[PDB]
Amino acid sequence: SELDQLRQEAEQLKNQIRDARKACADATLSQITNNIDPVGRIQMRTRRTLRGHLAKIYAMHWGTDSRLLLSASQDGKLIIWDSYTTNKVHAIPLRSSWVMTCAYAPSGNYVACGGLDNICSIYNLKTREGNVRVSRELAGHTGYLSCCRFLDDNQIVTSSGDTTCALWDIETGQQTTTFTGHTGDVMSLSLAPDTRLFVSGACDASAKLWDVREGMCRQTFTGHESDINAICFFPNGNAFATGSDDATCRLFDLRADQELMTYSHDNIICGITSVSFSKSGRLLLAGYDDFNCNVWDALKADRAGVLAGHDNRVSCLGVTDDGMAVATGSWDSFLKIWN
Amino acid sequence: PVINIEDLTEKDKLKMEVDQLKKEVTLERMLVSKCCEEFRDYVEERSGEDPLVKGIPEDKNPFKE
Amino acid sequence: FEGQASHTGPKGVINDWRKFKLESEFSRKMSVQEYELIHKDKEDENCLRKYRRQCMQDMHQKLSFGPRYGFVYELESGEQFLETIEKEQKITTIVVHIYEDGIKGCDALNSSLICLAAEYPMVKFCKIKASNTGAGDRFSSDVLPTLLVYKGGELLSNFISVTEQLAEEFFTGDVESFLNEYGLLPEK
Ligand SMILES: C/C=C(\C)CC/C=C(\C)CCC=C(C)C
Repeated sequence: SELDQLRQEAEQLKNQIRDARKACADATLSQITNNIDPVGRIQMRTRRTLRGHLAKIYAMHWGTDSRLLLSASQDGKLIIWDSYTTNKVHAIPLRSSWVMTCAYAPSGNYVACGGLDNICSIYNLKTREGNVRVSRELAGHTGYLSCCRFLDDNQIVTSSGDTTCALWDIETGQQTTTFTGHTGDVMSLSLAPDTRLFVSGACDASAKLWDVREGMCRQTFTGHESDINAICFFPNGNAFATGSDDATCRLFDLRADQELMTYSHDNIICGITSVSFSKSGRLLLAGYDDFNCNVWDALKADRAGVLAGHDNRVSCLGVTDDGMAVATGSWDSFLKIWN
Repeated sequence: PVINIEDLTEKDKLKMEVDQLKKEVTLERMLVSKCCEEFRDYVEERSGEDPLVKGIPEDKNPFKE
Repeated sequence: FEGQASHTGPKGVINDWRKFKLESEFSRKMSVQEYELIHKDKEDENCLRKYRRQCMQDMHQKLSFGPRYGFVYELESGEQFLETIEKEQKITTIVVHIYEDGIKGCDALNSSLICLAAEYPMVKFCKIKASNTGAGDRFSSDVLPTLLVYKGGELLSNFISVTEQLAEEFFTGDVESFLNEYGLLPEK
């Protein structure tokens, strides 16, 4: 029980881990791609404008169909839009205006959200008795709900400011598995394409990969010197991108257990809060704290373009599963579709 | 697994930490260069079809005028 | 801004909540006291409305930079081009129009820009003949009319043959719409 010895062993273990990584850190991604011609200047255009919210958009999430999308706003309303016709499919009054995230079930049957209320509310979209009040309210986290992603109609994972992540059984409202490990507020989480694993970023400058079925942490990635605000899984599931306060996006590979590339530039000083890959994973779009968005070239580590021409109006963003569009939310209540 | 955070002690937190670390030390780590090669290959194979990179012809753009 | 995220995502929500309860009334971001407060304070809907409204206005106001221009400035040499994009406030959007008299669109664009510049005095509109850029033979007739948009030394967008993506007979409003659909123009 001697703490000194325990925390000492921890340090030596961490030391052993860093060296192992260094032994494998023989080259950077940029070198491997120094022969790959840069992508053409990415200049996306606004196609659709979603008008409805009465306040700052906090989060948004695309549906599997790459058409219907959800958007949580400061106005205390969750709206399901039809990106194609800018029409509002569902309008859902929330009990709080402070919503940090909003998930969309891969079946389109359910939608979820959470925030400073510390609860992950779930709503039923397809029903004779349509739901706008609530189906379930997953209460348990002793901290704000930062992020949540559906696994199916009955299971959903949620990250929280209480330093924990957790898998819930919607039908019971009970916390099936609790993922403990981070030493600070978990800011984001992202499911692997096969949903058997998922990674999470926290205010401890570390991203952790967890095995949903086993309920334990597989690997812990480090590199950022500040809180990791956003995290997004790569399409092939062998890696993921992170965004933190130190104004750098990092690409971590599972097998390598370390960062393959870092994305930054001397002019960039704002912390990154949103990160999303394109369909091919060639572009790493990053939304910064200054409401700007940079389209990075995942391969060459250089920025391929600017999303929204630096109009200081990007609070959140997300890419469609078919990679046909990027949706952005803003402090002025409007959302835009780009491609 | 089904752990309630606020109830853990400084000790068993470090215990779970060292346990996790021990497990992490035994990780079969792949060479960075190798991983980068595979990453590049995957991307390159699909980059040419990526709508956001190549652009979407107005003809097939779901978000018409 | 500068530093820790406090405008977007979870942290944005946290800070917004704080400002709300301040205007009307490390590893961890929120204090236990603040947590208890959320689970104890009954937020007045009216104050919520006023807050949401005021917040958007504050941003609207912080992004609205004073009218400093109003005319389409002519760049004689490529040097004047480099100097204008570098020696300029990072918050000021610069729209340069590389042109050549007599070329389809070049003239029409210039005309539209005259009024667009008056409509957006916060944006610096500049024009320069391809022959005056001195960039070898990169800005040619097959590229003209080219419209470059800079901001804080960063090249936001480079539009080749901009007019080909506008109506046969366009006006100021058309260029306005086009640039708005790219988030390249500030607000009025
Ligand atoms: C046509 C323009 C508006 C109705 C207001 C501006 C809309 C937005 C700012 C949506 C947020 C998207 C951006 C990245 C700009």
